[PDB]
Amino acid sequence: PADYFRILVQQFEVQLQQYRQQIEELENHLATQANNSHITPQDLSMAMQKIYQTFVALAAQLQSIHENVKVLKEQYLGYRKMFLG
Amino acid sequence: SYYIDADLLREIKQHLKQQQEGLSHLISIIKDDLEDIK
Amino acid sequence: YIDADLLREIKQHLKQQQEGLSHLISIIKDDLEDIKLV
Repeated sequence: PADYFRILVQQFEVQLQQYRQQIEELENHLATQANNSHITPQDLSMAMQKIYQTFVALAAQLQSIHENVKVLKEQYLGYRKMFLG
Repeated sequence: SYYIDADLLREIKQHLKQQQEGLSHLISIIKDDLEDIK
Repeated sequence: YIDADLLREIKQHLKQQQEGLSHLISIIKDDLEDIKLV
């Protein structure tokens, strides 16, 4: 677990926790009828724009994780050809 | 890469702005908040 | 309220977000699995 790998796993967990909280907050608001009455339509407009900004971040991280696991396989394949044939 | 419908997203925006809130209700929520926080 | 059509719109949008992330996760899982297969 080098720095590059560690910063990603950490930066990836904080966005994961945000997204988790934001969704649950929204689902609960839209869950019951009486619950929606306790928030204005412009609160949704916020929540929506907040969850999306997070989603975009999460999607970016998952994409970069895909890139890392890809070089891992390539290096791993490189070494194998060197020492195993 | 991630596919998400943009037309649907801005459509959600419109519906949110179009819909208006009753001022009398808007104030009841504010009061409730202040109290619920203090 | 809130409007029911705006609810189905929101639900569809959030569902699209999940499908997007899940897809990426699936690609990652494939990568990890193929590593073991080499």
